[PDB]
Amino acid sequence: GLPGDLFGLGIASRIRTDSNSTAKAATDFGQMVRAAPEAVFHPATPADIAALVRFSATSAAPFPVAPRGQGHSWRGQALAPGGVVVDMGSLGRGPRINVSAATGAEPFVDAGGEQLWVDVLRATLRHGLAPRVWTDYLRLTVGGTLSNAGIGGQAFRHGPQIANVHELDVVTGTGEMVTCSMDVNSDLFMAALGGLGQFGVITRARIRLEPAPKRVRWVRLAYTDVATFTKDQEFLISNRTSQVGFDYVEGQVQLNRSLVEGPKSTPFFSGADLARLAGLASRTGPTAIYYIEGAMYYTEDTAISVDKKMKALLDQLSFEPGFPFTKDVTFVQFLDRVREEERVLRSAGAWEVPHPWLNLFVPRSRILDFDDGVFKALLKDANPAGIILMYPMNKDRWDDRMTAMTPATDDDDNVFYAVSFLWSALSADDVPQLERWNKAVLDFCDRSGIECKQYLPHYTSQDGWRRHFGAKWSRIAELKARYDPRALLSPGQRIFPVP
Ligand SMILES: *Cc1cc2c(cc1C)nc1c(=O)[nH]c(=O)nc-1n2C[C@H](O)[C@H](O)[C@H](O)COP(=O)(O)OP(=O)(O)OC[C@H]1O[C@@H](n2cnc3c(N)ncnc32)[C@H](O)[C@@H]1O
Ligand SMILES: COc1ccc(C(N)=O)c(NC(=O)Nc2cc(Cl)cc(Cl)c2)c1
Repeated sequence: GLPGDLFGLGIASRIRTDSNSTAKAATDFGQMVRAAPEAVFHPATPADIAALVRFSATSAAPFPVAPRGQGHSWRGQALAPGGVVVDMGSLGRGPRINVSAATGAEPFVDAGGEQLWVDVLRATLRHGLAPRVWTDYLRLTVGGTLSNAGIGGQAFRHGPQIANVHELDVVTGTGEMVTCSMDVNSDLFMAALGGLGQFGVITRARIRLEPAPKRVRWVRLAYTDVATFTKDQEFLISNRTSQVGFDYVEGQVQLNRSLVEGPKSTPFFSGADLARLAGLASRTGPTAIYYIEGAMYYTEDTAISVDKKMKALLDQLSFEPGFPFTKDVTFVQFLDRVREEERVLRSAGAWEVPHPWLNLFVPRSRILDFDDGVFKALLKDANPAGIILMYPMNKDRWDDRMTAMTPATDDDDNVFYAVSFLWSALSADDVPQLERWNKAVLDFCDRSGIECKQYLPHYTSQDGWRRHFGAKWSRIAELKARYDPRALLSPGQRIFPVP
């Protein structure tokens, strides 16, 4: 398949073509799309990636090049059939994380694009520092999350991970190695952030740091009314100057059947907690339960001072009386919480299964309309495995010059919701029902005039991508022609046909 001359290059020592190597890069976390590459490239350095891209870009028969982080995508975005998958992890041979915490300057961490957020955390904590914004799952690459946005419970306060980047090193689709920031090569910098790997491979990101907390008081608050739940989440993300507040705000939607016919316990909830929650979800007939998840960071504070701070905050809220659930953990245990959930799921054989996931950004003005059509109509009697996340964010912390898309509103409302259907098919036979629900959600939004934006989007036609990027589409197409003229990079995104 690949050109013969590729195997004569100095980088050919890092090209793996054995079935065992290529199979490891043929599927992703979704477990639905299978497309083996011709080879897997294991670069020792970012210059090796530039040499591979340059070879393809100057060849008679250009071939696709797709960087692969952890493969935590579910629609074949990291696959390169007919091409080469770049195993980014190879760049991590030796030391790839440098923390600059010298007195008389703003501290930062330089991390390879292949580096996992869990490894960045480990390195910065040794200096009493940490990045400000985290995804829920730390075994994701820096380059992988920055190519999307990187959202989590702190984004309402500091913006997505793409809003917490000083500069990048990018290997463009021509094989050029560019350093970019707000002040130098800003067109590439803004394009690459939420850019879905279309303009180049991120090989380095300089991440913003803040003093690290030591411990976290972590709560889940149960609500039976979506209007009360949303009013409280919006209150919690809207008093950011007040000393009484959470550092992290998320939420979860638990469908009635998912509680009643669910597990005996979870890593967060005991059997007794779950028995009480099932009672709450059926007191006046069957209801879903909406949980607010809040976390309060602290350092040297005594147990009794934290109790008082949490009480002052909880005392302002309207969750069901007697339904606060509290944990007190280290900062690392809090940020790495999903690793424990993964351990439990893998032991049950419920992790390495299909994940036909769907992530939406919904305008605040339509969130109760969304709830009515999706959770109260379409999914009221559904019992999907997995989780459903629901939480609001602030548009004022997102930079709309970056590629990443947020909902557009006529009244420029600052609040929008992230709604994530993270459902899993315990059996691959459950996939069609989940995909039918995904399409039904999108169809409901279309019929209702609810102008959502998919997050981690996937479209198989340029029409879908033109609607997704809206006002930014013309600039995106122009930057694409400049930075990846042959449309070699991450072709599994399906945004640009090969010219
Ligand atoms: C599986 C998963 C995903 C996830 C999450 C929890 C789990 C269990 N929690 C998230 C969260 O709380 N918030 C959030 O913003 N995203 C969350 N995700 C999604 C995840 O961030 C993304 O799927 C992202 O792509 C990270 O994935 P990863 O490192 O595994 O990358 P990939 O799957 O292999 O590739 C995805 C696309 O990006 C391109 N790519 C990969 N690395 C690079 C670099 N360095 N430069 C440029 N492009 C890159 C791939 O080619 C592909 O198109
Ligand atoms: C697949 O197993 C689990 C189990 C628990 C969670 C959690 N508590 O957030 C978890 N969380 C996520 O996957 N979060 C996440 C996943 C994506 Cl794709 C997007 C966004 Cl905004 C959030 C996943």
